[PDB]
Amino acid sequence: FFRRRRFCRFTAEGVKEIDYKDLNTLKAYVSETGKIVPSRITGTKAKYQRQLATAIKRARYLALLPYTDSH
Amino acid sequence: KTVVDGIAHIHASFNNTIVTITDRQGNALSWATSGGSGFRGSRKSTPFAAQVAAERAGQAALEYGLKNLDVNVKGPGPGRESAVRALNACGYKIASITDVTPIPHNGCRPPKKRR
Amino acid sequence: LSVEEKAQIVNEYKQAEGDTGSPEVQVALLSANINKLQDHFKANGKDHHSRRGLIRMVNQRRKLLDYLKGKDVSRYTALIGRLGLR
Amino acid sequence: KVKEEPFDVALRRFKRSCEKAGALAEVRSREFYEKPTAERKRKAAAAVKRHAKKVQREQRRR
Amino acid sequence: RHYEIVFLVHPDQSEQVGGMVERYTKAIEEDGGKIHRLEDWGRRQLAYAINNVHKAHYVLMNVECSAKALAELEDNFRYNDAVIRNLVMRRDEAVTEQSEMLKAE
RNA sequence: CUAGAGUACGGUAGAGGGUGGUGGAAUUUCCUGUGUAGCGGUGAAAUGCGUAGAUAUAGGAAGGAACACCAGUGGCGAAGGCGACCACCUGGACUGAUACUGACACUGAGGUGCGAAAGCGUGGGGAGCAAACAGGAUUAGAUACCCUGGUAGUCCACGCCGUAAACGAUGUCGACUAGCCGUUGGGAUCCUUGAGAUCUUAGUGGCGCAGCUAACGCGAUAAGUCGACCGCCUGGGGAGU
Repeated sequence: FFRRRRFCRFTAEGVKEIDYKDLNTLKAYVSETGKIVPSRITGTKAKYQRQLATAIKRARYLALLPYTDSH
Repeated sequence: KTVVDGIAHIHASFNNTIVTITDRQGNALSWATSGGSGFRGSRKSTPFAAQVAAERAGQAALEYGLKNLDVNVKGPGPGRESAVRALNACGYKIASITDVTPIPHNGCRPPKKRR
Repeated sequence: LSVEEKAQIVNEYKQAEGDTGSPEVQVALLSANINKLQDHFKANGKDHHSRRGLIRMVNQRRKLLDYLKGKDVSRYTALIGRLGLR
Repeated sequence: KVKEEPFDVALRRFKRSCEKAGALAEVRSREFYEKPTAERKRKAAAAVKRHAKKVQREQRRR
Repeated sequence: RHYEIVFLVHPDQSEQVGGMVERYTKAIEEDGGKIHRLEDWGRRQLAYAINNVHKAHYVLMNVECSAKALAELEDNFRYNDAVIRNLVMRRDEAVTEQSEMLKAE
């Protein structure tokens, strides 16, 4: 039920407009290499999974998160 | 000439395997290939021949010392992990093992499909 | 079209009603919106998917006029001349 | 990336960490270009093999 | 309206950045745009190399200006060597202060 | 007169368009260091590339196009189509409350538009890929498959052409007819902690009863029961000539 509670990581709270600033949240959703996790592993609702993917791609642009283990 | 804590580069295609011992500066010390060990064909692509060429690079590296190695594995082909087990057989302290793999995000388009 | 630009028109061509349903309200709102877009389509020439929306509003405007002519004539020419159409 | 302690442990921590990350099946699909219709066959046949697997397992779940 | 301009400067210009704040925001006040936050996150290490540096100095700023002051800071960041990246945003809302540097410490 | 249809008001979701800008990984060409005998390719080889210092390996520069992971029977668009991030203009759909107009509707011969890709015209631009072509191999023979090279083209601006297995092989619109399991988005009611509950619309999938069907099979997204208008069929070749 670990994939069930992470659906409530955004829906149980009123944190609907997520930001690209809380890196302590976003590092839970990024794998060890750098690529972004699926949504059948976290089990988050697909409204927020689309909203989660934008905050990664903006934080990646501002060099707050890497791409690969190369750089 | 004396250098220590070198870096081992391993390049593994579908038909050949090239092993090179370098420094942190990226300078050649000893290179050894699967074709130079005398296989040349269907025997060339085997993971056994990636052990013969691996230790032979590990014998001209003791000219300069190099008691510590840092391994970068690169390539899709077989013998990708068999070459690492043929490194400390010569008696080398392997510190860490690291995948380096060229993966284009979109990249140029590859050649066409065989028939 | 903005919100207060809608409210400027409903105040003007009201039929002493306070009501937005009559054809003299509906024809006026469309005609002010066609004239706004004509400089969007002089910069953007190859905007075809938005060209398709403008022809919906033009054909909607010639249907409300014939409903208006199909009822009265006095209300018709007092609206054609006040906007300059046909 | 795998650091180091015997050596056989760090091998199996590396053979598995590469596969659990990926970048080995993706390399194998870079050697012939698929036209986007043939990439719509993977999208078609794999969706059938997942929705039929949710129902054939229910026969085992009887 | 209601922009969220975020831009980072060179690590060697982080001393001079205090005058760089008001030099930009005074021209916004000429337009008629109030500023609702101005945060300075400080000197941090990047995730990768941007023109072969590794430190930066992040400047968070939220501006509510009209279409002319947006045309100002769009051009001034391009005509600088201190600023090395920027990002103009848009939200359709207002701005409260003190987001995360309390929590980032 | 307000049940069709349309307007005004909140509110969400989206690879829906157009105009600029900016990224990171990878490929190639070039420069420079180290270093020295092969690399590359294949059922196996050969053509090719190499000490006139290649592959490898490190540093640097230039340039071109595509946009991993998220990504899904998932979305949007009238259809073709549409996936990097931001600004910029810009179309329509959903959902709720409420007032107004009071049948203002449907379909559409002719006519008007938007039309994948290959191709054509003038100008740009040239990373990879690659018809035509060249060489090697296989082969009684091999123009072919396989291998090493390689040009128009693919890319951009402007204009043209109008066809495709342009496919759901199913014209658009409206009304009734047992169920169950999914899923996108949106309100509800509800004990409240929910991994909640049930109901209702707008989509999109898997089974299924009546019913229809030559059979296969469809089955509230009908090929079921019925209406309104349009297009089209009449043995095979000859011939969409």
